[PDB]
Amino acid sequence: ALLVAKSAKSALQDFNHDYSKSWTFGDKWDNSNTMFETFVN
Amino acid sequence: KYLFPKINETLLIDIALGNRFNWLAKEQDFIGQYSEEYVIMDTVPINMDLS
Repeated sequence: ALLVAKSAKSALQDFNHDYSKSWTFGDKWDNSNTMFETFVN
Repeated sequence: KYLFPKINETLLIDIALGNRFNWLAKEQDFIGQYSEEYVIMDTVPINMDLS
């Protein structure tokens, strides 16, 4: 559910698989209910 | 009205008929019969799956 726990877009998916997708479009990082509570941002 | 007729000239019309290609004409020297060339095909690179 949370984007942080999603291991399938991490940097380990491109080094076990021989083929990976070259470019990227980024992400929309959140700090909602993580280990990174932040009051302002 | 009793003479055989006469021909005064002929002119031999000739045209010279170029090639439109012979800057393509390079010259080998008539030895051997088989020639060939070759390429290497592409290899798209691969990701580092360290597992």
